Amino acid sequence: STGSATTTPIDSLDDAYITPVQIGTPAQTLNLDFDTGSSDLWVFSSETTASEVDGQTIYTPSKSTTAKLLSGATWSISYGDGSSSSGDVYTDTVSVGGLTVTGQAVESAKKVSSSFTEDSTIDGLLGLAFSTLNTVSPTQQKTFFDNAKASLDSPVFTADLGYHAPGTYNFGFIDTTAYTGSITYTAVSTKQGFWEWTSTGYAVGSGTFKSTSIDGIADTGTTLLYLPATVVSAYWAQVSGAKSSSSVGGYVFPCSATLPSFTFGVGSARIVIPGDYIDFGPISTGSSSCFGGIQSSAGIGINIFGDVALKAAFVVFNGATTPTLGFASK
Ligand SMILES: O=C(NC1CCCCC1)N[C@H]1[C@H](O)[C@@H](N2CCCCC2)[C@@H]2OC[C@H]1O2
Repeated sequence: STGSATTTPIDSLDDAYITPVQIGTPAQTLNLDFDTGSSDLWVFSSETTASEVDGQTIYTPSKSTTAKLLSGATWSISYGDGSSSSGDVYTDTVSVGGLTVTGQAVESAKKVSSSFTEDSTIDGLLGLAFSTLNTVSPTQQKTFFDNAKASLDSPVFTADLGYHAPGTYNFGFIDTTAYTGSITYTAVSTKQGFWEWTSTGYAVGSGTFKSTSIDGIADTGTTLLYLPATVVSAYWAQVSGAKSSSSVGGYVFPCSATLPSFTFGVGSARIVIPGDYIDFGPISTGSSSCFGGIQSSAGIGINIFGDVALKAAFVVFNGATTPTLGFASK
């Protein structure tokens, strides 16, 4: 089997991407944020505190004939941005782009933090990191991918995120028309539960490539690219007037600037992030200070190849017995 679903930016900045997901019978379609940096499939629901729901589409398990309470199971998750959610768990049929999993753990939110409530466009998350990070207790649950794996033509999924445009998630096959050149594969460590890999270095604009190992995670659920303070300083030093602002919470730059590209290494290969991909617009409406798409990971504990990096590539998440990650230009 295979599946293929279009993923769509939630706003003009590509802050995140939503992908329609069918849950239950008859199908209830929710727009979920596919996140290769977490491992819970959770949704706004009929059980979510009413004051915490504002415009989201909810899953109502009582209206699904295939829904079954996973008795005693609860979940609770916090994300790096400080947001959180928690609740109880049903199993139900979940389909993505024509690919169906029966008995998928669907984590129903009883509570969500304010950031989720405030974002009407995201109805939940669909985790695609390793199931060892799944928060369901007392019986940890498998991701959608993990459940689908054995049925797939090939035990892979691909992320092809668009710049200011829709893209695609495929399950079970590699679309050889979706990228240019070849796919370079690189080792993954699953020890932290992430698609963790080591970039071979970087360049800023037309500058010389610096060979240096940068360990980090491929994380579709993170908007920006978070890298060591040395690397980020070298990048923003090439933009006149750019500076790190503690009041704003990162590097900002004059909206009148032309940003240089940023290149990262995947083995001997190179992925080039165009300058424009690094512009996240005015810090507040009408401001001439713009927020940078490359930020320091210093206060995080891990480097994060988020959407800014990933959207520049066609990315293969290879879930074979020894997982690996593939990157191609496109
Ligand atoms: O918290 C992170 N990542 C951390 C960011 C800081 C540095 C460490 C990693 N990812 C989350 C993301 O911000 C959320 N958000 C939704 C609305 C706008 C788009 C993003 C979304 O919900 C959970 C997940 O995706």
